[PDB]
Amino acid sequence: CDLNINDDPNYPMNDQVTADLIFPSISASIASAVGGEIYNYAGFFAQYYEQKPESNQYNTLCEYTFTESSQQMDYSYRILFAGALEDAKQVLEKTTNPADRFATTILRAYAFQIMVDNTSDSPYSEALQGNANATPKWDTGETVYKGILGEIDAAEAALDGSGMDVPDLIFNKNIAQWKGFANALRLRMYLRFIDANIDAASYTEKVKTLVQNNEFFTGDVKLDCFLDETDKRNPWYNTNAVGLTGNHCAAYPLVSYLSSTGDPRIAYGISKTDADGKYVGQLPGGKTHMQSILGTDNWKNKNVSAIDYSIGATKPVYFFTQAELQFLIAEVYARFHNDDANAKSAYEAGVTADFAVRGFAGQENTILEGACAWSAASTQADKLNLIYMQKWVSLFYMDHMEAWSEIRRTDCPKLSSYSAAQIQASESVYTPGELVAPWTNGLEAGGLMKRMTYPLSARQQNVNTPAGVPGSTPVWWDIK
Amino acid sequence: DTEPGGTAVEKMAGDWWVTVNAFIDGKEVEDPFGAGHLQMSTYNTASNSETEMWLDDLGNFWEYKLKVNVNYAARTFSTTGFVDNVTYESKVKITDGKVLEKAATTPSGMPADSIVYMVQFDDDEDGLTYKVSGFRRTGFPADDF
Amino acid sequence: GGGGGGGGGG
Amino acid sequence: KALGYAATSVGGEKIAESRTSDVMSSLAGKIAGVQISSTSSDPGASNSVIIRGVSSLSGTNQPLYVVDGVPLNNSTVYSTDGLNSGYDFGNGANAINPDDVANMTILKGAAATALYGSRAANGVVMITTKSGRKEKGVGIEYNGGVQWSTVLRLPEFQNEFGMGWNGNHTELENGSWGPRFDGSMQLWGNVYNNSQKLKPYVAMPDNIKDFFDAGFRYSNSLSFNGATDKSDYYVSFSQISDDGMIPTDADSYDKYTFSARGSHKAGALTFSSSLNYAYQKNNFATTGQGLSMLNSLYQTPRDISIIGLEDQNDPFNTPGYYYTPYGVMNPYYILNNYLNEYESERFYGKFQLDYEFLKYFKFTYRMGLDTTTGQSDKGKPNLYALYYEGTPNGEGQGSSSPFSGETGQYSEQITRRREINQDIMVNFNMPVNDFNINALVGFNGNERKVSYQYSEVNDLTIPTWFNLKNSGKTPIVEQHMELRRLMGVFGQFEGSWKNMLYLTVTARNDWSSTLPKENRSFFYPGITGSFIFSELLQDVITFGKIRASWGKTGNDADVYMVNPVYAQSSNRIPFGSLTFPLGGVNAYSAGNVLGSNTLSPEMTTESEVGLNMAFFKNRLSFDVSYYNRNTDKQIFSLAMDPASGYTAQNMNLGKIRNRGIELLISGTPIRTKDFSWELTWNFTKNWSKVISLPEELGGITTIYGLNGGTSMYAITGMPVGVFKAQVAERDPQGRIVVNSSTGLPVEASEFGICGDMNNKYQMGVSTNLKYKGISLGIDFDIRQGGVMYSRTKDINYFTGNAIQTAYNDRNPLIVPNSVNKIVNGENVTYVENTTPITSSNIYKYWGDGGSDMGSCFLVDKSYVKLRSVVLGWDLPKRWLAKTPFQAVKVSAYGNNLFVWTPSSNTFIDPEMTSFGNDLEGNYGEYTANPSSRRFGFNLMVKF
Amino acid sequence: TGQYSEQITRRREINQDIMVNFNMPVNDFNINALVGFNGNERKVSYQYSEVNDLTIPTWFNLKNSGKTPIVEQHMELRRLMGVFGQFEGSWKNMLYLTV
Ligand SMILES: [Mg+2]
Ligand code: NA
Ligand code: NA
Ligand code: NA
Repeated sequence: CDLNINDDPNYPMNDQVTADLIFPSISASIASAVGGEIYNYAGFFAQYYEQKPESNQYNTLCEYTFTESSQQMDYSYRILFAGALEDAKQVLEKTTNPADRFATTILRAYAFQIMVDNTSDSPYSEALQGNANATPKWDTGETVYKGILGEIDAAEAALDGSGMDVPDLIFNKNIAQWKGFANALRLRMYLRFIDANIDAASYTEKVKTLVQNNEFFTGDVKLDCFLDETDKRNPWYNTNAVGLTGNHCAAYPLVSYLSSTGDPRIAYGISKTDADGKYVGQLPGGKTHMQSILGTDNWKNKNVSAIDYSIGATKPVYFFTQAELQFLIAEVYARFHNDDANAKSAYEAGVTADFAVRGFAGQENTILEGACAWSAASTQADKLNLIYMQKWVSLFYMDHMEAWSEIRRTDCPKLSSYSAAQIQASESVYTPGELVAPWTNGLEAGGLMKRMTYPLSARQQNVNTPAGVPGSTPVWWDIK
Repeated sequence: DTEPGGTAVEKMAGDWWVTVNAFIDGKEVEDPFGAGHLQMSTYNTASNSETEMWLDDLGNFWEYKLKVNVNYAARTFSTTGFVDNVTYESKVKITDGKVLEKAATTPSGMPADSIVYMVQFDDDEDGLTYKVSGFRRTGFPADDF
Repeated sequence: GGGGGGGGGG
Repeated sequence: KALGYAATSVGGEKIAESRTSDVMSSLAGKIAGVQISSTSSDPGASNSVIIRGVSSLSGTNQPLYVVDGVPLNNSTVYSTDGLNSGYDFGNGANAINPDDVANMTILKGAAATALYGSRAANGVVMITTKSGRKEKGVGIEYNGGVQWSTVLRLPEFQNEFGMGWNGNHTELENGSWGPRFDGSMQLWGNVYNNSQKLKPYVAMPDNIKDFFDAGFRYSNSLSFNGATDKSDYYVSFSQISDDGMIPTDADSYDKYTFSARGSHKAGALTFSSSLNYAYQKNNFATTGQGLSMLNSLYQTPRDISIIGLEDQNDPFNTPGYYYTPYGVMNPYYILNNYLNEYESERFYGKFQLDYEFLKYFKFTYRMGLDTTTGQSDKGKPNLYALYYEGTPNGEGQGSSSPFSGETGQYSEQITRRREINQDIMVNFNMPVNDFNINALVGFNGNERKVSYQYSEVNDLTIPTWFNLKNSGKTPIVEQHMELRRLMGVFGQFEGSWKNMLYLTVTARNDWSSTLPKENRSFFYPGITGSFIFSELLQDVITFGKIRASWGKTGNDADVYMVNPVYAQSSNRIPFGSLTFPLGGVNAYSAGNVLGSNTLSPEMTTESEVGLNMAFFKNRLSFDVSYYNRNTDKQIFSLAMDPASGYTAQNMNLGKIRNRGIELLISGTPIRTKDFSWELTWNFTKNWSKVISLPEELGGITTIYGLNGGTSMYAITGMPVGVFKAQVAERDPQGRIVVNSSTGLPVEASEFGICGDMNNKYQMGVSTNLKYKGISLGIDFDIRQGGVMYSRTKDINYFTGNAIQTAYNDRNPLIVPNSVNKIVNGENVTYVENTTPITSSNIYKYWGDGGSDMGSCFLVDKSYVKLRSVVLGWDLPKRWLAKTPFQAVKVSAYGNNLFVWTPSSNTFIDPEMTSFGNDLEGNYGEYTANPSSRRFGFNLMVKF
Repeated sequence: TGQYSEQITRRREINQDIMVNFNMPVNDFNINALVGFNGNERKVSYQYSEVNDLTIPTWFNLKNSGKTPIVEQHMELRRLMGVFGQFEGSWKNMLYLTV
């Protein structure tokens, strides 16, 4: 009866586990969230899809009737912080290689940036400490952005020239692509400082400097990685097409805009209606009302166009679509460089890139000439509204968590002043493309969703967790 | 056997398919406004009294909604004078209103509950008394209009 | 850390 | 009895008279401070035995079973996902043959445990098996019985409305929210070959009661017995085969045992040995929220005939054309085409060497072995490849079909358990004057091991065939093993004075594998006193006894709770997982449970005092015990803020406390040579209280719960098992708030504490008649208090089948105290509500829990039950005489015969769970199969 | 590139004999007969799982590999029943004839 046997034999000896073995986890775990349930709810808040008539599940999301206790992002706060960010911290006390630390640090900065855009506060300076601080203060958003944007800056400066010794399922050890990611993160974050009107002098010239050097990434920044088997699929397809049945159907704003602009991408991700063959979004929060107003046999699944999961089984998780990177560049031209010809290039550049990804290459014209041409945009604010409404289409079925942040910053699509029930009544008062406030709205203050709840597991365990605020409290960089 | 329960005035609440006649010159006039069958609702009050119930045309006739008084045992309901309309600041007067169990017949040919009540509006510039009367909605679409 | 139910159809 | 803590001894005859497959279920309500519940009425399932409440926050609270007197393996085999694939296959002690039990003795205190080690902290169930004779004549006892079961309690259904949603009519609904019953001919279900079934729109109340058959079960027992003045021999074989009331063979339990036990004295030296083999094959009609059999049965309109859905030449019942596509399948199909099998071979037994020497001494060596193999084979068809294209269930349902992506799965797991235990003792027993010293000093060594191999295969090529090669996609493979070891040394001193004052002093010290190297050792003493007065004219007081005992009992951790591990990288996402390797890369993640090498041994301190008296020649008798049980420094994987990098941390909890009163009354109001009438009243009142959980990790920790739903916890100031659910908002005083526009209640800011799990008090009464050779026994089991989650109530509310949902004759209504909240900026103002819940939205008012909202589905745990009824006719010896019988006793019995429950509960027999037979099972019932009403016969033939 | 594998085999035989024996001397003869029934059931099964190209080069464990695993499963079951009889003849402990 030897007793020294308490080393768990279902796991490797700890000294045998090194960075290259840990590092692949971060990418994937971060993508379990941003691409998984986070993306899933964010897709409602930015009004791409709605709850299918004949099923319940996402009722509380579409209808903004959820509370802090509904744990709508508890599974993801656990992944970003107890997998992703610890594994980050483990890699960082295991490798001395700069180019890996840079890759790790960026992915570290990404998690925080996702946590922030969801709860505008996030543990940071005290998190990822063990028993020595089980209850970390929730640093402020502006604090956290400034910190990670200064982690990226500090890690870049320490590069020396060596390559990566690490499995890179994202860029395959291509340093030059990581610096693009990092510079596009900077571009993304700088623009929010500007429109939150914080230090907006520097961040305007910093962005002016960023786009001038055009040292961004090529292609899309993705985890191309999933097979259609089991435990291996796209997080969103796993959750909503295998674990559950089909809960998603298309929203009224996305189907209007796409159908008003003649856009052929309406057939990518969406399906015609099983009944008349037309494209039919559902009004946000409108599942039960439409069922009261029309019949019961008149608002079943077959009367609203469902979302298509066909394309999703192996569809990757996107961290920064190029189409978005062009749609941020065009914005920086039309409003901080006064350079209508570059902005036009980038604006056309985005739409070009998206039409490639959806398998519609060579149809970039259909909107770049009709309705959505840059010439039809007379006002140097109409142009913005063309950039912005197209970044929104750019992100449909690509990076929903972003689209919702980009809706909150730029506040485009504009919120329609008509109510859901008004629009359902006389559809002609609807400027197509505008978000409709949910029909059943559980926000006392009405309006659109602006932030996730804090995570219930932080509520219960971390006494320093900021106290709750309604869905309608804005995020630290959303100031209108 | 478990008694399901009910609001204090349950047997007189419900959705209804009604038609609106008018008494013009002592002779009843079948559907003057050319309204067709309209939907309306009766439901208990927040006070859960067995003495007042709401009466709601759901905006398909004159756009009215007022608390009537209620005699549950008799299955009748009526106002005392003109009462505040809640839909749009008006006044309404309900008279000789009843709810008659399984007395009616549906479009499909099945029994159902007749409702009948006389009504007047303080801004009916004709000064007319109307006769609302329908039956309780089944839910079968064949019994719809 | 918890467990998901699903709703049904109707 | 020199025992100075509570205890209770039950005769083999009373154990096996009830004729249950199982040694404990018949003692369900019959022993104070011993809470005995069965997990369900599925054949073969686990049984729960908790004594003086839950001391172990997770998750071990059975008592140490001890057969001869060797620790017996009591492990349990049930599903790690009770929500989607729920099944329960056995308890360790289900193997023991009740016809081989001679005496049970349930030690309840945790103060004199040195003999039986640390696991005793939860009580000890000392079993002692039959032995030798001589006796007329040859030694054979034969028991062969036959029993049926019948459904006991179904939910109270409603028969006012039929198929539909929003209140309108519908041909395809999985629920009953439709028009009022006309009797008018209407359509239902899918269209096949341009035809459709058309039937009177009438209710059918029995349509579920009619689904079920009567389970049957046959039993056969045999024993061979004999002895000499120096030896004894018992050889036995039991056999059971059960096919429960769910239709098909899907609810199956087969039990076989074979045991040979013998002793022999030459000396001085005695040597004995028990060896036993136990087989079982189970099949479980799985529960869950998916395409399972029950959840598919409740989701049936009140007008639909369930016994007509069975024939499969009626194309309207084949998976493609079944009347409803809403996450539901034909029940008859689910039972007929799914697989969930468990088989088990067990060997356990003992060797014992007793050698007496030097007048006063006895040396005893005792080795026990208990080793098990068990094999699960679950599988499900490729529903998709077989039925998707073409059928309207089908292509016609698009992304939402029940068949996606049900592409078929098959797994297989082989589990191996082994524990060897060694006892080496030397007793001492001498009488001086009127004193009597007995001491015992011993050594105990214990080693326990479990390991299992798992392989799963998805997306089956040949759709029906369940084999680890019928697949084109990568297989999944898992492998685990655990090893713990414990040595210890113990002394027990028995003092005595002229059969009047008994004093006991135990002390043990263990060294455990599962505690950090630097702190392996923990010591626990115990002191027990027993004072019989009585011994101090009146033949009125037969017996009197006053009891006191103060003792401790330490414990160790579960395995591998000190070192941090790295796991193979996998992330849990809602209803899925994204597990490495991908693609072609493998990877490891830092384990999410922080370890700790600062742990210290768990410690349980108990304070107990009792009184026992008997009067009038044992015709009135009462025993009372009061106990104060603390359990400090229990190692637990306490929850923690994930932002810290970990999801929990292993540390030493605070005190979990059980105080209470254990009281038994029994009297014989009648006695003749030809008729006796006994009564018995036992009463248990326990107070459970988590005293503190380490401050720095917050106050609370979850024990079980849904994500954003009803979840049961363990909070600092409260009992073990405080629920929280979504309660409805209420204004500054009244006053259900509802939505201005729908009418429906409005969730509050936080969940609300909605009860604990614990019965406030439990009690039981029993009567026993005898008239010449006739026996009659009756027992009732009373528990009142507590609360449990019930998806049974949940799905019959969602579906509109439960009686409660015809509330307002389903006419529009205003929630009778409703109030809208008027918020502008930070101005809050409340107004009488004016918006009704419409007809179209009645379905949702109940779907979410009424005005209770979610918390509506915590059901009143309380019930009263007709536990058992046992009629036994011992044939009089003169009858037979020309026959080879030494005795015949025809017997007729019933179990779980009737349940009574408090009004609010018209849904379940509260004795249910889908989460196992220990603490987490207290969370509730997740559409577990209905409980059942068992009754039958049994014949005894002694030869 | 490394390999680890694990197989769990399970075997089980049940044999059953049910006999009756007859032993009567007559004069100097001796007649011993035996009539019986045999029952035999033999089953074997295994579950094998193998894993190649080990990630942590030394540790042996089905979760230690970035490549697909291999999985094998097997079972045989045969049963037999027979009836038999053995006759034993004897003459003053000198002749011994058996059939
Ligand atoms: Mg981790
Ligand atoms: Na904004
Ligand atoms: Na059965
Ligand atoms: Na009623």
